[PDB]
Formats: sequence, structure tokens, C-alpha cells
Amino acid sequence: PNDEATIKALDNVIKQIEALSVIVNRSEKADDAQILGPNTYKQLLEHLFS
Amino acid sequence: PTRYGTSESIDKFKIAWENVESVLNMEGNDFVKTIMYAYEDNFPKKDFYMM
Repeated sequence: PNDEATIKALDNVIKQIEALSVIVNRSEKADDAQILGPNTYKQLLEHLFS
Repeated sequence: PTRYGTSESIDKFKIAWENVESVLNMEGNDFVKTIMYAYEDNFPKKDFYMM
């Protein structure tokens, strides 16, 4: 056996495992709530007589 | 022998085969590599790996 291929294979598999073990899962999504604004009731036309 | 032997799904073969085809690409292994890649249809990768 060529002892220099085993070392390279071990290094490669160790690098793969180390790379796979650093990935993090973090999400910073917003919320579905809607910001509300001010409003004023409007007046419908009316007629007054006595 | 404890896990991932015969029952392993075909999806796991990519990881296992990578080391073998990395070993086959070094100097001094060109005869076996050529014979293996030339006749993959008759002797597949899975039977070679099992052997």
C-alpha cells in the first residue's frame, strides 16, 4: 500500500466533516402584522328644515 | 459494521465513492483506473466497491 494516499483521504474526509459542522441556521424574518395609520370619519350630506 | 451497510439508500453512495475515486486519481494507479472507467457498463461501481 502507498501510505501517502491514506493520509490524503483522511485529511479530505476530516476537512469535509469540519466544513459540514460549521453551517449555522439563523433566520431573521419580519412579522405579518401591518402598521396602522390615523384616519378621520367623514360627514355625509344632510338637510335640516323646521 | 454497526450502521449504513446493505440497507443504506442509493443516495449515500456519492459520499462513499468519493474517497475511492480520489485514490484512483493519484500517480501509479492509472492502469486500474483506466480499466475501471472503460468498462463501467459490464462491471458497475457498486460491485467494485463491494469487492
